[PDB]
Amino acid sequence: VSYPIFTVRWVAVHTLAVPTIFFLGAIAAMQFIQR
Amino acid sequence: GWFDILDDWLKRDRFVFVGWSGILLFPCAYLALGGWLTGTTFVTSWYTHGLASSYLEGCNFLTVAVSTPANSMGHSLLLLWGPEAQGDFTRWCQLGGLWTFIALHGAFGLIGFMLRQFEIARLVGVRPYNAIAFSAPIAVFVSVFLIYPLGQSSWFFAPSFGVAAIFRFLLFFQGFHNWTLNPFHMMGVAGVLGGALLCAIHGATVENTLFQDGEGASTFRAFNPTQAEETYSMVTANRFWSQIFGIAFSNKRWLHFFMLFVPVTGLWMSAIGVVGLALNLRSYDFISQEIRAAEDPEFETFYTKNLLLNEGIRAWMAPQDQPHENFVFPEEVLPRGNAL
Amino acid sequence: IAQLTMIAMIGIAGPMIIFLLAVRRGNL
Amino acid sequence: RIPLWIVATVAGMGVIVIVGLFFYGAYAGLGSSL
Amino acid sequence: KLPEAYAIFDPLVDVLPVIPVLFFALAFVVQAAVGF
Amino acid sequence: SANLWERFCNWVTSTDNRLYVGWFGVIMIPTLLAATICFVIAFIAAPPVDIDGIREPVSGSLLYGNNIITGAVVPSSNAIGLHFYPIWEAASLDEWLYNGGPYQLIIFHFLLGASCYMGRQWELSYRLGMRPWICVAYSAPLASAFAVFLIYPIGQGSFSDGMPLGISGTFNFMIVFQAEHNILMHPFHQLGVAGVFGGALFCAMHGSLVTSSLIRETTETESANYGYKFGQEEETYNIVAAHGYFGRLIFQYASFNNSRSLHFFLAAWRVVGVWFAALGISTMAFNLNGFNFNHSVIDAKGNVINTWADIINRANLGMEVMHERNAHNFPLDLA
Amino acid sequence: DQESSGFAWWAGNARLINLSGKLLGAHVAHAGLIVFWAGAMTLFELAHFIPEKPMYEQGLILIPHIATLGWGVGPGGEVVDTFPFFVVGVVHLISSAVLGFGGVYHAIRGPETLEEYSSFFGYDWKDKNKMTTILGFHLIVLGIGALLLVAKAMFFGGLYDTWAPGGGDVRVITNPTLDPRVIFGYLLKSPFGGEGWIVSVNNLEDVVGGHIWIGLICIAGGIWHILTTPFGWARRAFIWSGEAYLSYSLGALSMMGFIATCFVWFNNTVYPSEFYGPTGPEASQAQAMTFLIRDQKLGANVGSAQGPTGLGKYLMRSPTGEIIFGGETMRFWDFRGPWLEPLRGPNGLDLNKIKNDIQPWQERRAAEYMTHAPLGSLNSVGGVATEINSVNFVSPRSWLATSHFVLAFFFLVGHLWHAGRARAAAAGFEKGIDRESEPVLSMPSLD
Amino acid sequence: MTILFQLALAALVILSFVMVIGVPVAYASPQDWDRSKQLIFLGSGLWIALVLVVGVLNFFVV
Amino acid sequence: GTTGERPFSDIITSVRYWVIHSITIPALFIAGWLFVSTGLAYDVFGTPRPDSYYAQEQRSIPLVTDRFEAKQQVETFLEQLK
Ligand SMILES: CCCCCCCCCCCCCCCCCC(=O)OC[C@H](CO[C@@H]1O[C@H](CO[C@H]2O[C@H](CO)[C@H](O)[C@H](O)[C@H]2O)[C@H](O)[C@H](O)[C@H]1O)OC(=O)CCCCCCCCCCCCCCCCC
Ligand code: CLA
Ligand code: CLA
Ligand code: CLA
Ligand code: CLA
Ligand code: CLA
Ligand SMILES: C=Cc1c(C)c2cc3nc(c4c5[nH]c(cc6nc(cc1[nH]2)C(C)=C6CC)c(C)c5C(=O)[C@@H]4C(=O)OC)[C@@H](CCC(=O)OC/C=C(\C)CCC[C@@H](C)CCC[C@@H](C)CCCC(C)C)[C@H]3C
Ligand SMILES: CCCCCCCCCCCCCCCC(=O)O[C@H](COC(=O)CCCCCCCCCCCC)CO[C@@H]1O[C@@H](CO)[C@H](O)[C@H](O)[C@@H]1O
Ligand SMILES: CC1=C(/C=C/C(C)=C\C=C/C(C)=C/C=C/C=C(C)/C=C/C=C(C)/C=C/C2=C(C)CCCC2(C)C)C(C)(C)CCC1
Ligand SMILES: CC1=C(/C=C/C(C)=C\C=C/C(C)=C/C=C/C=C(C)/C=C\C=C(C)\C=C\C2=C(C)CCCC2(C)C)C(C)(C)CCC1
Ligand SMILES: CC1=C(\C=C/C(C)=C\C=C/C(C)=C/C=C/C=C(C)/C=C/C=C(C)/C=C/C2=C(C)CCCC2(C)C)C(C)(C)CCC1
Ligand SMILES: [Fe+2]
Repeated sequence: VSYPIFTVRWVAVHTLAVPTIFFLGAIAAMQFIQR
Repeated sequence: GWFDILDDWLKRDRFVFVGWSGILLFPCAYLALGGWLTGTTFVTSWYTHGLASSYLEGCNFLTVAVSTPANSMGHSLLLLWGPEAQGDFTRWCQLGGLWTFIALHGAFGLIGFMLRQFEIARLVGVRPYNAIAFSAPIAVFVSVFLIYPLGQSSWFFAPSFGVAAIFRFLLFFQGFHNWTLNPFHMMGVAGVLGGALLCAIHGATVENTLFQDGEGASTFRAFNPTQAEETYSMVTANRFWSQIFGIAFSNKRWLHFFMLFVPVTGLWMSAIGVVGLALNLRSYDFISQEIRAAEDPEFETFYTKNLLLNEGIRAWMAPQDQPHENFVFPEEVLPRGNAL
Repeated sequence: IAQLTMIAMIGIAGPMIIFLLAVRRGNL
Repeated sequence: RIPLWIVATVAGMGVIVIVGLFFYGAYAGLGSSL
Repeated sequence: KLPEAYAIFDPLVDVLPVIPVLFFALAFVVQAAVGF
Repeated sequence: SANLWERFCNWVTSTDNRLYVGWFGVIMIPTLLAATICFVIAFIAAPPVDIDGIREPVSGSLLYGNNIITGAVVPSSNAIGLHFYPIWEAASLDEWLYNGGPYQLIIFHFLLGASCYMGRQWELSYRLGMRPWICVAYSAPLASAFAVFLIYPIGQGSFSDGMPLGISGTFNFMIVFQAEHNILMHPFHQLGVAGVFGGALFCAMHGSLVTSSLIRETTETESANYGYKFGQEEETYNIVAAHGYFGRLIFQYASFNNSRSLHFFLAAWRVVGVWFAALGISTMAFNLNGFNFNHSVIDAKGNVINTWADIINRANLGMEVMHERNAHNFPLDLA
Repeated sequence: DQESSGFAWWAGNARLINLSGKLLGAHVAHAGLIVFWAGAMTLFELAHFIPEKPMYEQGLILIPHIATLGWGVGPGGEVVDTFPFFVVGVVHLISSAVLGFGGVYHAIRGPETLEEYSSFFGYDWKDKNKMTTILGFHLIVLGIGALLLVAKAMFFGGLYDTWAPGGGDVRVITNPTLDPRVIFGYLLKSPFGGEGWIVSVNNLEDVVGGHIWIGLICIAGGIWHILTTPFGWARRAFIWSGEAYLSYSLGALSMMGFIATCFVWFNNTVYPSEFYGPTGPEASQAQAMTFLIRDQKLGANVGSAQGPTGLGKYLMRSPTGEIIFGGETMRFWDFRGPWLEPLRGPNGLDLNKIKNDIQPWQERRAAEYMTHAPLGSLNSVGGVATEINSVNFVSPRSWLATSHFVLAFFFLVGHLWHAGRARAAAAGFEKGIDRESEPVLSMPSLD
Repeated sequence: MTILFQLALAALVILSFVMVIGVPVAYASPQDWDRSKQLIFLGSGLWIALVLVVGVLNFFVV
Repeated sequence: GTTGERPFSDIITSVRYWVIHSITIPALFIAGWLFVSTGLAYDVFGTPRPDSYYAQEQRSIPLVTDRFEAKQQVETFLEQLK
């Protein structure tokens, strides 16, 4: 059929997937903060 | 209607259940996961322990922890908008705060989640019992993250929300509360430990007394999701241990129940025990010995021999663990054996 | 210094055989 | 449409590459001891 | 430090050992493509 | 009869003797019978023991001043360490007594017959004709008991440092360890506390659900537990109405419909973590202690920023220092 | 063999136990990673090896073995030829291709069934003789080099001998051991502290000397089984099934690996310490040695110094041998190494010697071993449990002895699960328990 | 020789990286078991030969 | 049980998933990175940067003394503090 892109299920799976990569990028970034 | 519309909706299936409960479970529980996470990644914990608590500071997985409020606050909920912080998300992030946050928001996540165990349970025509068993942690988390601290001096001495920072929580007890030697805690390990076996055994004991009811090398598929058919001969059971251990778990209602008990119970015995530690009521004591420890300088039990380890754990860590006391121990005062 | 780029190729050498096998056929 | 395995391995390597970065990062990373 | 004339390859010599492992890895990639 | 042993042969393997006693049986059965007997007494009434390398006798008998918790039968002394100190090598019975020879007996014995129980743990799964990946579950256990009584000793060279048989003794063996191995910071023990905690959580989970979807057969006056007879043909629980619940309670697919798989998950989790753990001790047995991040986090000038592990380590020194005061006659606790 | 008519994916390799193995090639397949691994790590090792830095100080697990065989070492444990090491890994590595190049084939394009191509000895497990004869080959096979070593030991260069006169030094084993009492006697030797049945081995004369005895003893077995069929109490006793064969066989490793882990932690002979670290006991004995000197050299009498406990600091007394270093160190009065034996005596450590014949070359080797001790964290920060990050070093012995135990352990777990499932075919209840014909639901109730 | 060698050895590697991906796809796709058979013998002797080449080559630059 | 919410394999294997995302995923990976690089994350959460944990000379710890006039403390520390 045609199941929406804005699913209950989705709101959740997102609140996580957005930060995670936001964080993972933040961290991969720190990996070099010498001095 | 008007209510039932809210009900009707939020109540039916849609994969990730969201219920009357969810309203407090999901929000509190979320923030909570976040609350701990943000700290480990970005928030520092220096202004409370002079200790680094974030990847950003250089800490690792086992290092990162979301501090705990300086002994200057005590038990003040330390509010973001409260007199102490005054909605200054950087200072409020600095005076620790996230703690009371993570802990309080969290404290609900549990309340909330257990409810959910009820909600989904009363809706599916089952016995809530699962929801009950779940007290097991609430009691722990309550006593160990709120009660104990609330009983001591400050939110400070409360758990740490760390990996190692939490290991400190151990030793520190062993060293000061000498918890290790506290009956209540004992049943606490008597249940967890005792239960784990119970788990690992029923799990395997079952697997082996499995009726070959499939064809070949995959007894994992041969099982019927559809209907009633004892998959593990309960008979090949008892007549097994009855002869190998002397005893037979004859019945499955009790077996699959006694497993509910074991843990949950011990946990409580733990939560009680720690409640003790709240008001420094601890099992360090053991007079009968110590009284005779005075004289007979030559009589020695492990108890004492152990108790001594503790006495070292104090003298050395207190100064750096409890910074707000500005302890000072000259080279001499420190207890040590001949050698190191 | 370079070490990294040259490791890259070898690492993706294996899934590439799976790919070159997907397209052609066999194995099954 | 896109084959399922092909998304797993490339998704995986990332975890194995990103995670790998993290281990290097502990040697020169601020948290090293130098 | 390998013989002077090999200077060029410290980079690979560096990786060669990872391979062994790599095999248990691939073993999965295939098993996945072959839907188990 | 052609030979009278013929009957001995079927008896040992009597698939119907109240208590099965296999071929392992014939060794287990007494190895523990002697092991236990020495024990029960050593506790009730046994002299002190010089344990540590010196002549500081540590008392561990109820009749010598022990509460049930302080109780413990002590190890062999750093004097013997690994040499075999059996009851005959000692001159006067009292020598064996003092130099702590019961230990070896008790330890060596159970620590042995234990394994045979592990064998006879499976020997019944053969005479009974049941899949036998059961005896293995038992390993993790026996591994540890073996680890804390046989590896670590061979590791540090003396039975001296092998979890002393007694309540407060363990606590000791422990606190010390942390100090010399930072075990708590060890990746293995983790995976250990991992499962144990898990199993203890799963043990309450799987036990929870079953009783939660138990089924019908009772009044309110009657004991709901009564609704079942040994040798039922169909299970008492309504699995569908269980997964149908638990599955739902967060995710639906992170749940088990495959009873065979689930009961299995219960097996392996506890049993696998416990192994790592059993290996953890056995790992640090030869000094590959837990992690260590002391002074690993520093600022510009080099002024050192304490890691939350530096406290771990602080409380660790407090331990290092005291343990075994008098013997340690040198700077480095190289054992 | 596809899915159905096979096992699940995780039990993949089981469908290869069906018919006649499509590939020996699997076994050969990896029989390569194993040889290739030497090719990589060996290259990798030398790839990081400096000649001055103590071999054990530079995570050298692989390289130290070449040295122990007499290659690239000579006087002291010093490395003169960076070449020989390089050689061996280069070879193996390359050598692996052929091993893999073939296993890789045998598994996909050759006879998916060598049961039929059979002929050449061939395939089928129950076939009681094809198996007696096969192992038979691999028996001449091993003993083959038992001599290979004896050669390196007696005809190509020799081995490294720390005991060897002068001092550690590449030496040629001239006169191996005859007497069977000795070479065999070890097995009958104590298992416990004081005498490990395998481990206890002072010199090479008994090693290479013993190996000889094993080459022939082992060859005599391949020659043997290859020619005959196993007796009837044998058949009667042991289950025969491809699996069951792995089952046994596998638990020879388990045991053996422990025998290694228990060996690499204890011997200074076959593991010189100039290539591996100083052995655990050696350490806490080395400390002793260093401080016995520090004070004696500072002006203390040592021998007659009453220690804190009541025993004596520098010198103490053991029950059987009268004299040894005292501390907590006692546990290791069984330790023997060339760096401490000169200062030995009839009754034990000699006061007269230790007092004046204790030379300098010892205080410095003694101090290296006091420091470099088998103590470190996974972190790899060598030292006490609670040391600052700085000097890091983890003894080859740590890794070696540790690993093998966890593996050898795990294997023992294997010997079980493969015996547990195999002893099961023996009656057929391995698939499960038949719902209408179970031994128990039809048996005299225990009571 | 010192110059020739480095191209000689680096050849052997681009040939093996090749030789590798090769045979795998080969035994896999039997459609050209008949033609690729030779793409497999191509590197082979040239590979073995290329190794024996690095042969007398290495005992010449160091 | 009867389940009917928009399937997963669908989209993880979907052509659109990879096209909307390919570009946006690293947008977060990058976003986080920048958050660290600018060095704002620090000022964001007070978290000091290695360059400034202890003042230059002093050896003591900038510890919050009184829960009510704490805001001041922090400052007066962050103050004299570089
Ligand atoms: C007498 C009857 C006893 C009854 C016991 C029955 C119990 C059932 C058995 C199960 C476990 C107990 C068995 C003990 C075996 C362990 C070995 C041991 O303890 O004996 C100790 C000895 C140590 O040898 C050392 O030998 C040293 C000699 O070396 C020194 O001197 C040498 C020259 O003489 C060299 O110079 C060298 O450099 C120098 O260091 C010293 O003498 C030491 O005192 C001495 O300890 O080890 C060895 O040689 C023996 C090696 C055997 C292989 C064992 C492998 C590892 C053990 C794993 C256990 C498996 C069980 C697991 C079950 C749970 C799940 C798996
Ligand atoms: C670890 C070593 C190892 C080895 C030697 C094998 C070997 C085998 N497995 Mg197997 N397996 C393993 C690990 C291993 N497995 C693991 C860890 C798992 C868990 C996922 C499995 C799960 C599994 C399943 C479910 C099945 C097998 C099967 C098989 C057999 C069929 C092989 C085949 O069809 O390949 C096909 C090869 C391809 C599709 C392409 C792979 C290309 C490889 C062969 C070349 C790589 C070489 C290298 C990269 C470069 C060298 C090139 C050279 C010319 C220089 C074969 C005996 C099958 C069986 O039942 O056999 C009867 C089977 O159904 N395995
Ligand atoms: C016989 C097994 C064995 C043993 C005892 C060692 C031992 C060692 N290796 Mg090593 N290695 C091995 C196999 C082994 N390796 C193989 C097969 C490879 C090819 C992939 C390598 C590739 C390699 C490299 C590149 C390096 C080493 C290095 C080292 C040294 C330091 C490593 C360390 O401290 O990290 C400790 C590592 C861990 C604690 C890993 C954690 C284990 C987790 C993943 C779970 C493991 C569970 C399981 C039971 C154990 C698996 C066994 C192992 C083969 C993986 C140490 C002497 C370092 C060195 O000394 O340089 C000269 C180094 O740079 N190794
Ligand atoms: C490691 C143990 C091992 C064992 C027991 C076997 C056993 C076997 N292999 Mg084999 N193989 C191995 C390793 C092994 N291989 C390795 C490491 C490779 C990598 C290439 C191969 C590559 C290979 C190929 C391509 C073939 C076999 C084949 C065979 C079977 C033929 C038996 C025969 O009569 O050969 C007897 C061989 C000798 C006595 C060696 C003679 C050496 C000289 C005199 C001439 C050999 C040619 C030359 C030296 C180089 C070989 C070129 C190559 C095309 C053969 C036999 C079952 C054949 C097969 O299909 O079996 C069904 C086959 O076509 N193998
Ligand atoms: C390499 C692997 C290998 C494998 C799997 C086998 C397997 C086998 N061999 Mg064998 N063998 C091998 C290598 C191998 N062998 C080698 C390298 C040789 C060189 C000679 C031999 C020489 C050999 C001979 C001469 C014989 C065998 C036999 C056998 C079969 C019976 C063995 C048996 O079950 O022992 C079980 C034995 C026991 C459990 C002994 C228990 C009794 C104890 C108490 C002995 C008493 C100890 C005594 C006091 C001395 C010390 C005791 C203690 C203190 C240490 C079996 C198939 C027999 C067979 O039937 O055909 C060959 C046989 O006669 N083998
Ligand atoms: C895949 C992981 C792995 C890795 C990287 C290693 C690596 C190593 N093992 Mg080893 N091992 C492993 C798994 C591994 N092992 C397992 C699962 C077992 C069974 C428990 C063993 C049992 C074992 C023993 C008994 C010994 C080793 C030894 C070694 C070292 C020398 C290799 C060797 O012996 O070359 C070729 C063989 C030799 C140099 C000596 C042969 C010993 C004689 C022939 C008895 C039989 C050999 C043994 C049983 C075969 C295993 C060889 C190994 C390559 C797997 C090397 C560091 C040796 C060591 O301690 O360092 C020198 C050693 O004595 N291993
Ligand atoms: C070893 C520690 C331990 C962990 C971490 C753990 C974790 C969990 N247990 C659960 C369940 C259970 N545990 C149970 C009994 C037990 N559980 C035990 C021990 C643990 N249980 C022991 C003590 C008993 C043995 C029986 C019962 C049977 C259940 C449930 O059935 C339930 C389940 O079905 O699991 C599948 C899950 C419920 C998820 C949830 O409520 O989220 C929703 C709401 C949450 C969790 C938000 C809470 C936010 C609060 C806690 C903030 C805390 C933030 C910090 C603590 C994070 C710091 C992280 C560190 C690194 C410092 C899961 C969270
Ligand atoms: C095999 C898997 C099977 C199952 C078991 C697997 C067990 C794996 C354990 C690994 C856990 C720790 C990882 C190593 C730590 C490391 O090293 O990475 C650090 C942060 O880690 C991390 O951020 C740990 C990430 C874990 C967060 C999980 C939160 C749960 C929510 C996820 C929701 C997803 C939808 C980053 O480095 C740290 O910080 C750096 C500064 O940038 C320093 O330089 C140091 O490197 C310091 O270590
Ligand atoms: C260069 C060279 C070479 C080559 C080789 C090879 C052959 C390699 C390899 C390779 C490989 C081949 C590697 C690997 C592998 C694999 C992979 C790459 C995989 C994967 C991945 C991933 C990430 C995954 C993931 C996952 C998940 C998600 C979960 C589970 C499943 C899976 C696994 C899928 C050598 C060394 C010979 C030497 C000479 C030259
Ligand atoms: C705090 C805060 C908040 C929120 C928050 C948040 C948003 C958080 C977050 C977040 C998150 C949510 C985080 C996290 C997560 C995740 C992640 C990022 C992860 C991780 C990691 C890692 C590293 C991992 C790894 C791994 C895994 C995953 C598993 C397996 C193994 C491995 C290794 C692969 C609030 C609003 C309340 C308030 C304000 C502030
Ligand atoms: C796992 C498996 C597989 C495969 C494979 C195998 C198993 C094996 C093997 C093997 C192999 C895969 C092998 C091999 C090889 C080869 C090699 C490894 C090579 C080479 C060479 C090299 C590496 C070299 C290099 C060089 C030279 C040439 C000289 C100078 C130096 C240099 C470095 C330049 C699969 C996944 C399919 C499945 C089944 C089983
Ligand atoms: Fe159950």
